[PDB]
Amino acid sequence: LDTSWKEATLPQVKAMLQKDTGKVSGDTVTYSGKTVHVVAAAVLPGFPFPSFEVHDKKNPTLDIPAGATVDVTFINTNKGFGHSFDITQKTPPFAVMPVIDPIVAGTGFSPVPKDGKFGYTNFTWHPTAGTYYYVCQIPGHAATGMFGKIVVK
Ligand SMILES: [Cu+]
Repeated sequence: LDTSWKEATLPQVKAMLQKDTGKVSGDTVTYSGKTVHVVAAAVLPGFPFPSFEVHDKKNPTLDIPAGATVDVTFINTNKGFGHSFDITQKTPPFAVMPVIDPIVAGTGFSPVPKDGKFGYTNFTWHPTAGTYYYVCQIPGHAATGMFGKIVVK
């Protein structure tokens, strides 16, 4: 799993959030092109706890074109918790301690926000067609809704 983290101040976080290359429609974000950029964040201020936000939507379904290189940036903006962003083919409902192995691509637990900064990381993914789920591994978070669906077709 990806366990390399960097630190960003709030203006940087806001700059990164804007680089998500998807197009929104309802609660679905559709990507296109050879290399797509997904920028996900754990609980942006004002959004429900616990949840992921992508392109300013709460836990949206991501539609990725088969064959595309997926560059994912995950930022933890939630004070007090070190959420994770992990892709699995296991489906909901998720248990308190969810069984999601094998994890196809993902992040380890992120550092908690500190000293006016937020931890973030980048990882690459080359999916095969089919449906996946992005989830947080902190006990009880996926069970309470911190997960979204990904359709690679
Ligand atoms: Cu979480």
